[PDB]
This record gives sequence, C-alpha cells and structure tokens, in this order.
Amino acid sequence: EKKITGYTTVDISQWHRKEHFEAFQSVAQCTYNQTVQLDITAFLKTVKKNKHKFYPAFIHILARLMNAHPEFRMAMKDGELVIWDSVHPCYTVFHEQTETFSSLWSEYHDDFRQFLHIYSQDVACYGENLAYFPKGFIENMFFVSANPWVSFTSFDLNVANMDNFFAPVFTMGKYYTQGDKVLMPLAIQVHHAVCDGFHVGRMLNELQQYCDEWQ
Amino acid sequence: EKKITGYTTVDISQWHRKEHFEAFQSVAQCTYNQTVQLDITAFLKTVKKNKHKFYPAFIHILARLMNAHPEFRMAMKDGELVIWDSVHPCYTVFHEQTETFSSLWSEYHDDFRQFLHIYSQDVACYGENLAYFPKGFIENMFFVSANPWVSFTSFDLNVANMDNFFAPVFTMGKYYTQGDKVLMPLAIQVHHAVCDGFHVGRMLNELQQYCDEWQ
Amino acid sequence: EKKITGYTTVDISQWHRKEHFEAFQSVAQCTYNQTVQLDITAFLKTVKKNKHKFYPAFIHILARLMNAHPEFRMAMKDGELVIWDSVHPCYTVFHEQTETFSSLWSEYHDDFRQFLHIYSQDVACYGENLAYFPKGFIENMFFVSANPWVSFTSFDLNVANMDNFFAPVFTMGKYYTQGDKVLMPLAIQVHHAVCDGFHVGRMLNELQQYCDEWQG
Ligand SMILES: O=C(N[C@H](CO)[C@H](O)c1ccc([N+](=O)[O-])cc1)C(Cl)Cl
Ligand SMILES: O=C(N[C@H](CO)[C@H](O)c1ccc([N+](=O)[O-])cc1)C(Cl)Cl
Ligand SMILES: O=C(N[C@H](CO)[C@H](O)c1ccc([N+](=O)[O-])cc1)C(Cl)Cl
Repeated sequence: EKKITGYTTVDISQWHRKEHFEAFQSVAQCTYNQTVQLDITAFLKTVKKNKHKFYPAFIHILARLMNAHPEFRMAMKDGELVIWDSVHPCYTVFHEQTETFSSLWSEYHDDFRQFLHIYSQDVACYGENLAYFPKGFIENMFFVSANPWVSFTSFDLNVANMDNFFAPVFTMGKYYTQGDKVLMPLAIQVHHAVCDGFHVGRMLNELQQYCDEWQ
Repeated sequence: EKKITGYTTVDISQWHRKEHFEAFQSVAQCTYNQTVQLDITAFLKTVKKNKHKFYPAFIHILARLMNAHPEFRMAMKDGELVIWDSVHPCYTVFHEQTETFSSLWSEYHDDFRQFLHIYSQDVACYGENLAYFPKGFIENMFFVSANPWVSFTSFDLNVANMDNFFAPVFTMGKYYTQGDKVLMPLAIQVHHAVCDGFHVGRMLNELQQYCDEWQ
Repeated sequence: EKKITGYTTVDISQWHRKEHFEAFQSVAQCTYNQTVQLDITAFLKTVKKNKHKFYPAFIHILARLMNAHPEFRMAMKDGELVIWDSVHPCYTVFHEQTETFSSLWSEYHDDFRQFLHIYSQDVACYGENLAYFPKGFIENMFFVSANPWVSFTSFDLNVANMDNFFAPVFTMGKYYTQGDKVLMPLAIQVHHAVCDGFHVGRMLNELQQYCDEWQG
C-alpha cells in the first residue's frame, strides 16, 4: 500500500565541516572524478566459482559501501541538508537490439542472497523495456554506469549543473589481464560540498578489501 | 566556387533516443571524457616503413571513424538536430618560435593518398600562419588536439558552456615504449545527448582495429 | 606589517596569444585536467637521504616551476590581465582527529632551506588549527592538494564557475612501486585562457628533470 523513506536533518552549526560545506556550495563549488586500477583477481575467482553474475555482485559491494558512510547519502530536501537512512543502486542495462541503455533502481538489502533476488526480479522484469527510467526516480539513490566497452585509464563525468547534486556516480570499465593480476578500471565522482579526498579515499580502500572477502 | 553542406534533419519522434536526448539536453546535461592507452605498435611500424608523417595518417583514421558513425556528426542548426553528410578534421599545428598553436581543418576524403595531398597542401600553405584560425570556422567539423609533450594517463576537456556542443574532441599523447608494445594515450570528450558509452566504445575498438591494419 | 604585492599589467594588443585569450574567455572557455604517472625514484632516495619530509620538498619544486613561467602567475586584478611577480603555494593539511582538512599558505622563496623554514613555521603553528583557512586568503597563490589515499590513474577537477579562475591546481596521489621505478600520480588543472598544451607540457617535462636532480 505505502512506503516511506527515512532521513536525518543535519544542523550545519554542530557539524565539523560547516565552513567547508558553505564554501563548496558557493565560491569553491566543484565536483571531482578519480579513476583507480582496481584489483579484482580474488573477486573474479570467487564470483566465477559460484553461480553468479559479475555485475549485480559488484553493485552490491558498492551499495554496501554507500550504505556504510553518511557522507554519500546526502541530499537537499526542502532547502535543507539531509542524510538518507539508505541509498539504493541505480544501474544501467544495455539493449543490444536497439543499441540504447536504460537505468533501473533495485531496493537495497545488506544480505546478498536477498539483494540478488530483488535484482534478478527487476532485471527479469524491466530488462527488455525500452524506457529510460522503467521504474522512475527515487529521492535516495546513487548511480552505477556500466562501461564494458573500454578498459579506460581515465573517466571524467562533467555535468552542466552541479547544484545540490550530491549523489555519487560510479563508472566501471572493461577488466583485463596484467601479469598474474586481473584489474578493472573504476571511476568515482562526487560533490566536494559533501565529500573530501579522505571520504572517497577510505571507501575506495574498503572497496579493495571487500573485493577480497567473498561476495 | 559555391558549395552547400550535408544536412539531415532528425525527427525526434521516430528516434530510439527520444527521451535520452531530451534529458541530456536539460536535466542531466553533461559531457564526458575518457582516456585510453592505445596500442600503435603495428601502426607505427607501417607508417615508418612508408613515407608518411605520423600526425596526418592518424587524423585520417579518426576521421574515417567520425565519418562512419552518424552520432559523431550531430549538431544543432536552426533550433533542430541535424546530421552532417560528412565531418572534417580540425587539427592543431604548433609554432615553435612564438610558442603558440593554430587550428586549421582539412577536407575529408576516404582515400588516404588524397586526404594527405589535401593535408600537405593545407599545412604547406598555412603552417607558418600565426592566426588562431588561418582557414576560418566551418559548421561540420570535429577536433583533434596534439599533446606530444606528455604521455598522460588522463586528459579532461572541461567546457564552460556545453549547450549544443555536440562536436567531439580528440587529444593524443606522447607515445612511449612498454615491453614490445608501443602505447599512445588518446582521449575523447563527447556530449552525452549525442553519444552514450556504447557509441564511444565501439569507435575506440574500431580505432584499435584500423590501427592494426595499414595506413 | 605592510606589504605590497607585485604585478605586471599585460597589454593584450602586443601579446602573441591575444586571439586565444579572447576566445577562451568567451566562446570556447574551458579548463583541462591531466594526470601523469611521475617517476620519483631518484627524488625519494634523495629526500630520504636527508632529514626532509616529502611534502614540503615537492611543494617547493612545484612553486619553483610556477615562479619560473608567467602563464601560471596570471589573474584578473581590476578587470585587467596581470602577472604576479611571484606566486605562493596553498597546500592542504589533514586533521586526523576530526577527519577534516585545512588549507594554509607559505611565502615562497627560491631557496629551499629558506622556504622549508617558513613552511615548518606555518605548519608547527597552524597544523592543529581546525579553521578552513587558518591563515586566510591571498591574491597571488596556486593550489596543491595531497591525496595520499589513492594511487589514482586519473584525477579530474570540475569547477562550477571557471570565470577568470587562472590559478593552477595540483593534486598529488599515493606513490607506489612499479619494478625498479617508484611512480607517483600527479594532476594539474589550468584555464585554457592562460595555459596552452605547451605550457603545461614543458613544466611537466621540467618537473621530471628537477625531480631527477636534488631537493633544492
Ligand atoms: O545517465 C545515466 N548514466 C550515465 C551513463 O553514461 C552516467 O553515469 C550519468 C549519470 C548521472 C548523470 N547525471 O546525474 O546527470 C549523468 C550521466 C543514468 Cl545512471 Cl541516469
Ligand atoms: O581549442 C582548440 N584546441 C584545444 C587544445 O587543447 C582543445 O582541443 C579544445 C578543443 C575544442 C574546445 N572547444 O570547442 O570548447 C576547447 C578546447 C582548437 Cl582545436 Cl580550436
Ligand atoms: O579546497 C581545497 N582543496 C581541495 C582539496 O580537495 C582542492 O584542491 C580544490 C582546489 C581548488 C578549488 N577551487 O578553488 O575551485 C576547489 C578544490 C583548498 Cl586547497 Cl581551497
């Protein structure tokens, strides 16, 4: 019948980043991309040993991180800075016949068995649907762009209006063999009003960790 | 004396990217850069075996792709989205004495011998002209920027105004040795309204393929 | 006490890039990032031989380069294009206890022993001060950002308002081993009105050379 999404109102005055947030909202406002050559040698072997698809498995890791730190779940409600209780993955699906992509969001759960079941359900449903947003918008989401075409050494998302655009964006490239290691390009872009080099740094470090500890 | 340029009006209704174009024209408007580490080992060996300069031969390969796929030949005319019959390369020539660059375009031809003849004629002519555009602006053109200074793992063009800026931009790096292979960084900035990940993707793949053939 | 900042007003009429500047200020205005996988093998072994920290040593090399070429020392003063006689580094300091970063600046000197003494004086002073700009703003400065958390293959900075923003920005990453070499990710962003490919090009080529020599 109905569902409500939860948030937390943050008073800037009590926040240790009050002066930074005020600056990257006005004078110093900027977004930044960064690309890493992620090692997924262990993440590939374990995914392939199991009856699993790479894409939703990696999605889950990302969402897990995104639901681990409040600096990623920030948005502007009614002119007020808030933190979502949870943030759901918006991922891209490619339609081979028409050469277009579509974006659909799955509901997030910590449990991987549960998340894949919701994912498969959404992809078995809207997977062949030609609409740009088969399910539509949801206030509390982050984005994952699949780029299986290019093993990129760089990726930069360059938006025209970045005002209040706090939702982080992942782009993942074509993985490849290098020595005894299998690496996958990963790009992350964020707003500086909500994310410092440190915030994105520890997440990307934990991103390596999780890709070396099962699904 | 007089010539008229290619013009194909796209009616947005009959297009499979109707709402895609609509979104990236307003709400989600953005450009995106990707750098790749291009293999040119076979390309350099065949260019060096013949009497060709590296620069014009590569320009041709890019323009061969640019004129193979309509998504790269898109532009806004009189408030309408059109596709140019053909698009011509605009390259940068460096003036070492004054430490500045100029931009001049050459007329595209599918025959390489003929295009290099045009290129030779154009560079022999205006190569020492200190005007920013010694030949002027032209509607149907894409960009190539030379950067033999730096072997970059990243390059990002970052336009202040991206309204209707559908013309794609290449930047090529200082090539270098790595084992047996010769890598040259290449980077494309493209408007998202006209190009999706897939579009840039197949062209980079075809860019690789074409480099592994002859000139 | 009192201090007058030196500059030189550039008349555009005589300048060889008058056409480019006018273009990259209106119609084709853009900034551009680029990341280089820097070879610091010789630079590390030299800094580690002495009792110097890596950060100030590198800060100095970048500043020595900005203050070498006028195209990095450009800005809009009172609606006019001026070149500062010198440009100072604004570097970042991370506070671990509160997980926020500050930005201070040290008056640049061509002599490394001198500079470091001022840098030390500033960090020993405001290194534990939790204000965003513990020293404040300065007309003539370039930016250096430490990113020791990620060994990035690409860093890209996208500013909202690039109007007249000619001050160059550096982002330096987590250095790592690659065979015999020790390489370190480095990004620069510049306004195309003040910087062409060649300017960034030679500075990064010189940056490699200055790293293969001594600390200063
Ligand atoms: O447009 C999408 N993805 C593209 C794929 O190239 C890219 O990741 C992107 C994401 C967000 C965006 N935005 O918010 O303006 C623009 C492009 C969907 Cl995820 Cl909405
Ligand atoms: O501006 C030029 N070249 C620069 C050099 O790096 C770059 O390729 C570029 C191309 C197009 C552009 N634009 O139209 O906004 C801006 C920079 C000339 Cl090709 Cl016009
Ligand atoms: O905010 C700062 N640094 C960040 C660190 O992520 C970055 O170097 C940056 C530099 C300049 C800038 N600007 O003025 O637009 C914004 C961010 C200070 Cl150095 Cl001003």
